[PDB]
Order: sequence, then C-alpha cells, then structure tokens
Amino acid sequence: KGSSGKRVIHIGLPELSEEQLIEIGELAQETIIDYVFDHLTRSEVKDIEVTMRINREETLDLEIEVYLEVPIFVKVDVDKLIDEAVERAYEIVERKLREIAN
Amino acid sequence: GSSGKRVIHIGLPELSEEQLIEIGELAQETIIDYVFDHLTRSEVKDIEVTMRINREETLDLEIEVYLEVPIFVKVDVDKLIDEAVERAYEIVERKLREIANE
Repeated sequence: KGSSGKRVIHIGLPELSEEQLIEIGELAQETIIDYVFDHLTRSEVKDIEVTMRINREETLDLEIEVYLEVPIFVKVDVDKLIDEAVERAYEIVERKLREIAN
Repeated sequence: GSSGKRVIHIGLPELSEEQLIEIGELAQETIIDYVFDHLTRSEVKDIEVTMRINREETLDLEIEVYLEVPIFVKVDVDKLIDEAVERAYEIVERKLREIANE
C-alpha cells in the first residue's frame, strides 16, 4: 500500500438557487480533481475517490471528501498535495460565493 | 423508507485513465442533477454521490449513491435512485459512442 491520504472540504452554504447549488458543489470537487491531475501523471494515481455531500438540516452544508493513493514506488507527499488541493478548492469556492453574493 | 443506497461497478477498457475521470464525473453529476431536478430542495435532506477511479484494482469506475429524504416525506427513494442511475448509464453510453466516433 503506497502513500495515501484523505481530506474533507466543508462549506456552510448561503442562499443559492438549485443551479448555483449544483454549480458550487461541482466547482469544489473539480478544483480538487484537476489539481491532482495537474501535478500527477495518470500512472501515479492508483486510487482517487471523491464524494460530493450536500446536507440540509438546520443549515445547508457542502462537503467534498477526497481520498488519494499512489503506488508504493511513487514518492510524492500525498498529504501535502491533498492539503494544497483542498486549500485551492476553499479559496475558489469562497471567491465564487462572494461573486454570487452580488 | 427514508433513504436508499446504491453501488454500481463500471468497466471502461477502451478509455484512457483521463477519459475515465471525465466519465466518472459525467456519471456522478448526471445522478446529482437527476435527484435535484425531481425533488424539491427541502426533500433532499442528505445526498452523497461518490466516484472512485482505480483501473488497477477495480473494473475501473465505481459510483456510490446515498439519498435520504425527511421521515414525513413520502417518496420512493430506491425508485428515484434507480431512475437516476439508469439515466446515468444512458448518458454515459452516448458519451462513449461520441468518444469512439472521434
């Protein structure tokens, strides 16, 4: 089992139309996916799992859970890579939200 | 009767690992779109759609769907999930033929 790691980006959501809700969810997830494959070659990625989660209780919450695993012979720092991927996702979603707020 | 779970395994041998990501995304999002186009926002208490890409240890793509509606809402969750999934296959198959043609 090569290096692996998981992270969950969690975002409280404001008032959004259905179209904007789906757009935001997909944006968050694709930013993470694209980030991974813009730094790794398809061969270095043994397993990538991504879950989009939208929970609506007292508050509207979006969560993107990502798990990544590389071959045991690949030397990339998976945790740091996932961290940065997730960070990029947070800022891109947070900006898109401010933009919508107008 | 307030929730449903569904796991589908998909093999896509004629596609490169990159096109696998694209299809995984098409599949997952077709399912998300379907759920929100057929249920009101308030009826979707919790939805989770996972895409797993792993050509070396699985058929290739795995999609996991989890859907929950409020306990007082009368909806056939497995049925809705079934329809969402079938729609996904139909859309994925069209994409595959499209890709094959190019």
